[PDB]
Amino acid sequence: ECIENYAKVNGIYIYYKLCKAPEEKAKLMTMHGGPGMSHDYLLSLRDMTKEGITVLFYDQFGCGRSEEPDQSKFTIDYGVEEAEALRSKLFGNEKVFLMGSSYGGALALAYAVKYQDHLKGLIVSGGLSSVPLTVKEMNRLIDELPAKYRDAIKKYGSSGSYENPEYQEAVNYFYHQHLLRSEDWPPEVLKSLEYAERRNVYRIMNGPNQFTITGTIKDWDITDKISAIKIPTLITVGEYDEVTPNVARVIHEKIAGSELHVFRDCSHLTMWEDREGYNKLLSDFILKHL
Ligand SMILES: N[C@@H](Cc1ccccc1)C(=O)O
Repeated sequence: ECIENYAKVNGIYIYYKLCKAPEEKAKLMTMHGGPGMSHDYLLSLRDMTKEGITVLFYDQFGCGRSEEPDQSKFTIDYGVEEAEALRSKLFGNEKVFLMGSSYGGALALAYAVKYQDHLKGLIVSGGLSSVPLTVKEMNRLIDELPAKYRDAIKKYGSSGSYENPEYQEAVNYFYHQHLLRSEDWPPEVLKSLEYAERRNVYRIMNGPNQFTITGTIKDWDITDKISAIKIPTLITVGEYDEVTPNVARVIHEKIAGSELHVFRDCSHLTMWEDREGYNKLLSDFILKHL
C-alpha cells in the first residue's frame, strides 16, 4: 500500500499519502479540488504507479484529515506555499510533475506561476485561471438545464434556501450532469464531498455548492499571468464539464506549448468517468517529458 503520514508542514500538520512506483520514473504531486474537498476523489490516479509514476496525495489546509489553520490563511497563495513546503519537505530539490483538479487546477496554475522552476510538467484537469469566467460559464449551464431544475436553482438560490428539497433535486441533477455522469458515484468521490461539507474551508473559500461560488475566491483571476508558464502543460476538460472547455481554452490559449484534450462524454470528474483513458493520457504526458 501507499505510505501515509501526518507530518507538520509549513506550520500546520498536513495529511499526505505517497504511493511509490515499483520502478519509479517520475514523481507526480496532486492537488484536490474544492476548496475544501480532499485527496480521496483523486485516488483513481493511483493506477499510474503501474506506469512507473509515483503519486503524492495530500489534504490541503482545513481539508480531509489535515488541520485547519488561521482563517487569514484560507487563500490560494497560502495553498501554494503549503504545496511547495510539502514538495521540498518530502522530495527536497527534486523537480516533480504537478496535477490539479477543479480548484486544485487553479491552485496548480498559481503554484506553477511562482514555482514552475520546481516542475517538470503541469497537468490541469477541469481547472480555471478565473473564477468569474467559471461562474459566467456555469450560469449558462444552469440556463441550459431543463427549466424544471433551472427555475429551482434560480428561485431558492436567491433566497439562500439551499436546504429546500426542490433546490436539492436540481443540484443533484446538475451534478449528475456536469460533476460526475454516472449512477453509482464512487466512495472516494462521496468521501471528498462529505469532507468538504464537514470542514470549514469549503464554506469560507468556495460557497454553498459547486456552482454557487460566493466565497473568498469569487473574484480570483490570474489569466493575465499564467502566460509565464513555460513548462510542458497538459490541460484536460470534459465535454459536459461544470468548468466548461471554454474555461480550459483560456488557460490553453495563454500557456504556450500547452495541450488541450477534451474528454468526450465526460464531465468534471473525468478521472472516474474515463479512469483508463484519463490515466493513460496523464501518464503518457509525464513520460514524454521526463
Ligand atoms: N467545488 C467544485 C467546483 C468548483 C471548484 C472551484 C471553484 C468553483 C467551483 C469542485 O471543486 O469540484
